[PDB]
Amino acid sequence: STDNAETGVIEAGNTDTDFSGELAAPGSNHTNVKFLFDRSRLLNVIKVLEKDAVFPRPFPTQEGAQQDDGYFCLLTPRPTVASRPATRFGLYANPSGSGVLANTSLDFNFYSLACFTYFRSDLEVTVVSLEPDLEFAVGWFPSGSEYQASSFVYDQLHVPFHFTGRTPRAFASKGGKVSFVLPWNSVSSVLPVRWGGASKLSSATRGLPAHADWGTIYAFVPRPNEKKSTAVKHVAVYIRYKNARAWCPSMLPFRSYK
Amino acid sequence: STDNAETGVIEAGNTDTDFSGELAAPGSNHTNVKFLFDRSRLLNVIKVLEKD
Amino acid sequence: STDNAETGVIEAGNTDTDFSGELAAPGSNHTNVKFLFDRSRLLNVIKVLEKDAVFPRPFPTQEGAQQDDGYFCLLTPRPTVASRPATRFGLYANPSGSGVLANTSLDFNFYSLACFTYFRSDLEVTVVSLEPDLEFAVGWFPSGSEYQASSFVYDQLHVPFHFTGRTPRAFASKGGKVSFVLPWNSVSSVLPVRWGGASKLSSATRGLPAHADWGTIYAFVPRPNEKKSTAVKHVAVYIRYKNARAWCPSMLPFRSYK
Amino acid sequence: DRVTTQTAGNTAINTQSSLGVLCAYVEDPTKSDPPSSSTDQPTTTFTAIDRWYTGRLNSWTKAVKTFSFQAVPLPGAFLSRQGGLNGGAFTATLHRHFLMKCGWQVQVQCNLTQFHQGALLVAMVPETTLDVKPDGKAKSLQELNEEQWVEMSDDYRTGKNMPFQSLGTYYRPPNWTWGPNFINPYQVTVFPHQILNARTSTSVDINVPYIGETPTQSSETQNSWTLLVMVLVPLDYKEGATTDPEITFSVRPTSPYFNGLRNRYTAG
Amino acid sequence: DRVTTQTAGNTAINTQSSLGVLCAYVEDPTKSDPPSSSTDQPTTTFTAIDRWYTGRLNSWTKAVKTFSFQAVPLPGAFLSRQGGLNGGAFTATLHRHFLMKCGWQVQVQCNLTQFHQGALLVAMVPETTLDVKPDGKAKSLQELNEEQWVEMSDDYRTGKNMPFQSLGTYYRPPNWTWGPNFINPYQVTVFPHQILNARTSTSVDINVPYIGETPTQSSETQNSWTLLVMVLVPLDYKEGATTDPEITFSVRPTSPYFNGLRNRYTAG
Amino acid sequence: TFCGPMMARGKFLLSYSPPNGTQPQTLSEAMQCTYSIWDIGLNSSWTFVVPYISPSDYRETRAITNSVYSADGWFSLHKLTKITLPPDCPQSPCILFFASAGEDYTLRLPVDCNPSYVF
Repeated sequence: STDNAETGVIEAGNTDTDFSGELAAPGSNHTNVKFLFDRSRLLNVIKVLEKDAVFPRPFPTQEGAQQDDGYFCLLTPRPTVASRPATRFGLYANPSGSGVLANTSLDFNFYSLACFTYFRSDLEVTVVSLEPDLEFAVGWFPSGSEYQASSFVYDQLHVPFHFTGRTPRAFASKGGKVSFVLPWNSVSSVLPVRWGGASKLSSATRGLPAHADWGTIYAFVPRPNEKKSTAVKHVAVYIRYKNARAWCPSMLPFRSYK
Repeated sequence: STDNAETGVIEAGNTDTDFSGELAAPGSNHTNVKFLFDRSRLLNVIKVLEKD
Repeated sequence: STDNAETGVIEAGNTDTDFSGELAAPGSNHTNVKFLFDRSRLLNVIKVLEKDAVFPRPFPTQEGAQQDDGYFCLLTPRPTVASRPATRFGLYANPSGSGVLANTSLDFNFYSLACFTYFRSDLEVTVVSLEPDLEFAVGWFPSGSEYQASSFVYDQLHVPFHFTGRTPRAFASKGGKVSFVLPWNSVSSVLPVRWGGASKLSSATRGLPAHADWGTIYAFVPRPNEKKSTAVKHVAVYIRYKNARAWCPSMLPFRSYK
Repeated sequence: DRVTTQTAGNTAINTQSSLGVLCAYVEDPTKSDPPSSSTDQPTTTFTAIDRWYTGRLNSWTKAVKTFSFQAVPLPGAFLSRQGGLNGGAFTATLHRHFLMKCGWQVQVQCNLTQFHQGALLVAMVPETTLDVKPDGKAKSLQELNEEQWVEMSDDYRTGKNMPFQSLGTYYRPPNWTWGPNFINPYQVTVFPHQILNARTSTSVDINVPYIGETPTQSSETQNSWTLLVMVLVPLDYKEGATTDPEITFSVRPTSPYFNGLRNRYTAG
Repeated sequence: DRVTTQTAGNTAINTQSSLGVLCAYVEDPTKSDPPSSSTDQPTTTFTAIDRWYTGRLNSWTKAVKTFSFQAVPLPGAFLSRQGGLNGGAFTATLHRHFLMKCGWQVQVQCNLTQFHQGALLVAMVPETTLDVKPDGKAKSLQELNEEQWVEMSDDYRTGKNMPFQSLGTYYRPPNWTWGPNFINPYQVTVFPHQILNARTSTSVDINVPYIGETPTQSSETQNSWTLLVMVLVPLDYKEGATTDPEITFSVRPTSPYFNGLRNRYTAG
Repeated sequence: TFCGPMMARGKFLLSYSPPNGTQPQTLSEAMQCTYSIWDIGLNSSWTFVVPYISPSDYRETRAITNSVYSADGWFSLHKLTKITLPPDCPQSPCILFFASAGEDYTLRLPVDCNPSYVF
C-alpha cells in the first residue's frame, strides 16, 4: 500500500489490506512488562565476614592502604566495581601480575531487555550458601549511609558492632535460606538506565549517577573475633524485581556480526 | 507573509499579521485632496500698461 | 499647634485653631494659571531681509564662512543663541574686539514665574515696525524644517523663493500690523522648561532639547533683488500664550542678596 | 505603629521606627497603562525583578559645611555601578532594549542615636543635571572618592556651569550668567521629601510615579528622576562618641515596560 | 497543504514544502505544571524569550561515509556558543538561577534540489553523552573544526570509550568491553524522528516535552535531550552541479520555569 | 520577489535592528533582533512590515541631524544558505524590491516643496 515513511508515523496493517484474507486471534499476553520482570536471577557472589571490616576508600586510592575487599555487594542492575558504582564494565582476561583484582557485576538479562530509559520497582532479595552446612547471617543498610566499623568487649570477647542496629539483620538455621523484600528508598523518583548528567557541580564525572541503587548487603559469621578460621567462604545473592514500570523507549545492545 | 506580486493587487497589512502587536490610531487627515490645494501661491510677474 | 514637619505633609490652618477668631472671605482668583499667562510681551528684535538668505551653519562653524546673521527668530521661551537653541544665556559686557556678536534672547517673565516642569499651550504672534512708514512682510515654517534658499528670474528681475509656499505668508499696509495664531505642532507632547536628557544616542550634549519650540519667523521687503537699500531696518516680535497648562512643581530663580 | 515590614519577591525590609510612606501625586502610584507610542508586544514585570537593590554612599563627617549634597541618578546608577549597586536581572534586561518606563520606590537608612545632633534632607528632584561635570562628561568613579561631598557655590546656585555647546571661533565668546538648571537651596522642600534628624527617626520612604515629556524615553539616556541628599544642620557630638556615621539606600522599580528588543548595547 | 508559517514573539518562520509536525508522547506537549520540589516563587515565561534562535552547522560533503553523525546538546549549546548560537535574554536568565525545566521545539533546514541524491536522519536522542571527549572533558570549539563529521566505529557502537573514573594504582587495570551509553545505528529510528531526502522535502519539525529523573535538574549540568543528525545514503550528484550543501537549525523553549535566584555563575 | 529559474532552491533571512551604537555586522547579532525566515518555493513574493517603535508620537520626515526622532535603525538582508542550481543554468540570480505605505500610515502638517527638479 502506498505510504510515506518520512512522516515518522506509519499505521500498522493486516493481510486483508491488499489481499483476500483475515486477521488472527489475539493469543496470549506474555509480553506484559509487569509480568515479564518478576523472576529471580543471580546478581553477585561475595565472601563472609569473620571480624570487623574496613570499608574500601574512594577510587583515587594509592598503594599501601589497608582495607577489606570483596565483602560488600551493591543492589543495582548497573555496572559496579570494587563495591562502588561505575560506568564501564570490567573483565580480567589475563589473571597475572601484581595488584588487587577488582570485583565486578552486571545484570545481563536486564540489560538484554533494557529497551527503555527510566525504571522503578520494589525488590525482593534472597541468599544461598555455597559451602556444606554453613551458619551465617545477612545485614543491610539503606542508600546514602555508611557501615559502622568498631567492636565492643564482652567478657574479654570482642563483638563487632554490626551485630546490632535499628536497620534489618536476619539469621538462618543450618543450611537455611534468607528471604525478604525492600521498598524503593532512593531520593530520586526513578532509576536511570542510562544517564548523561553530573552530580557534583564541578570536577564531576559525567554520566555517573550518585544514588541509583536500593542499598547494600553483606554477610557475617555470628561468632566473636577470637574464632577467625583459616578458609574463605562464599554466598550467592538473588534479586527479583516486583511491580515494575518503564517510562521511555531506547535501543538494545549491538549483537556483533562474526 | 506569502503572496504573489505578479497579480498587481496586493492587500495592505499590519504589524500583527506576522508578529504580536496592534494597529495604531488614525491621527489626522491632512492628505485630503480638497484640503491640500486651497492655498495661495505666486504664479507670474507682469508689467503695467500705460497705453493701448 | 503641635505637629511633626518631618512627615512632609502639613495641614494648613486658620486663626481660629489656637485663638478666638474667624476665617476671611475668598476674594478674587487672579492666581489662576490659565488667566495669568494670557498677556502679550516682547520676545526679540530682528532685521528685515532684502535678498535671498543663507541660513547659519551649526555651532562648530570656523572662521571665513559666509552666511546671514540676526535675520531669524525662534519661537520659544528657552534661551537661544545665533538663531539656534542653547542652554546658557549670554551677555556682552565689553562690546569690542574682532568676531561676530551672537544674538540672544529669553523670556524674563516666563522664567520669573516658571514654577513648574512641563508646559503646553497655543501661541499668538504679532509684529510691529520700528521705522517710520515701512512696508514689510512676515514668513513662518513649522518645527523641524528648513528655509529654502534660492531665487528665480522674472523679466530679468530676480525674485527670492520665500515669496511662495504652502506655509503661511502675510502682508501689511503702510504702518500696519500683522497678527495670527498658531497651534502646538511639535512632536513632543509637552515643552520641557528644564531637561536632563540627550537627543542623539552618542556625542550628544546633555540637557539640550531638540524640538522645544513652535516654529521660526522672519521678515522681508516685497521688492526684487535689484533694490537692496543702504540702511538696515528692524522689527519687534510679540507672543502671547493661550489656554496654558502646567504639570509638575519646581523652584524659582535665586534672587541674590546684595 | 512605628513598626513596619515591606515585602517583595524574595526580599523583605523592616524598621523599628517609621514615620509613614509618602505618595507623590496620586492615590495609587503603582497603577499604570502600557505606552501608546509603539505597536510591538511589550514585556511586563516578571518575578525575578520585583526586588530591592541596595548600595552604599559616602560617609557623613562633621567637617562638611551647610547645603553640601550628594546625587544619585536612578536609571544611571545601575548602568554606572555607582556605590557598588548592581541590578543583575534588571540590568541585563535594561541593556537589551531600546525603550523603558517605570516608577520607583526608595528608602534611606542612617544610624544616629539620642546623643547626636544634625539633620539631613532627602528629596527626589525631577529633571536635573547634577551628575555631569562642567565639561559635559559623566563623572568617573575616581572623582567621587575625591569630591566626597559636592560643594555649594554661586555657580550651582545660578546654573552658570551647565553643559556647554562650543560656539566655534567665527563668533566672539560671551559672558555666561544664568541657566535653566539652577539650584535654589532654600526651596528644595517643594519636591516630595522627608526630613531626617537624630532625635526622631532613622529612615525615610518615598513613593514616586512615572513622568516624562513623551510616553516613553530611550533606555540609555533618560534621567527624569534623581535622588538628592543635603545637609541642613551640620553634625556635632560630644567628645568620645561614635564618629563618621554610615549611609545606605535601597531602590525598587514598579510597573516596568520595555520595547524594541535588540542585542547588547555598545557605544561607538 | 505543504505551506505553513510558525509565529512566536517577534519572530516568524515559514516553509514552501512541509510534511507535518511530530508530537513526541502527548496530545499537547506544551501543557506543564510547576515543579513540586521547591517552595519559592518561580519565574514563568515572559514575552522577551518566546523566540526562535538560529545557528549554523558544518557543511555536508560527498566524502562523508555512512552513519557519520553530528550532535548538539540543547541546554549546553547556549552555554558553549556552539555553531554561533547566542540566546541573549534566555542565556542571561539561565546564567542567574540554580534550577530549570522546559520542553523544546526544533527544526532543521537543507537546500537539496531534484538533481541530487542522499538522505539524512534527524532524531532527538534522550540522555546521551556524545558531546564529551574520551578523557571526559567537553569538546572545545577547535576540535569541531577538525573532526568535521564524527566517525563511527566499534568503540561508539559498544560504549567502550565512555567517561572514565581513574581506578588508582592499588588495583590492576582491567579490560573495558562494554558500557550503558552504547549507540546502535540500526535502531536509531526508535526515537522521535523524521527522514530528510533530496526528492521529497527540505525541512523537519519535531515537538518534544520535558523528561527527567527528578521534577527539576540543575541549570549548569542537565543534558536530558540531544539533537542528532546522521547519514543514511551518502550524497552523490552529477558533475557540475552545486557542491557542499549547507545546514541550519532553529530552537525554541516552551513553558520554562526557574528557581533559586543567585548572582552570575562562576566556575571554581 | 524572486525572479530566478524555477529549478532553484534557497533560503534568506530578513532582520530589522532598532538604533544602537553600531549597526549589526553578523548573523549571530542579526538573529537576536526582529527577523523572519523566507524560503524559495512556488510563490514568488514575500512581504515584510517594519513596526512603528518610537519614543514619541509622530516622527520627522527628514534628517537634518541623527536625533532619535528622525533615524530609526537599519534593515539588512542575510543569505542563510547558498543557492543550488542544476548543471547548465545561469548563475547569480537577481532579487527585486518594492516599498509602500502600511495600513495605518498617516501624514500631517503640509510644507512647501523643493523646485530643484526643473534644473
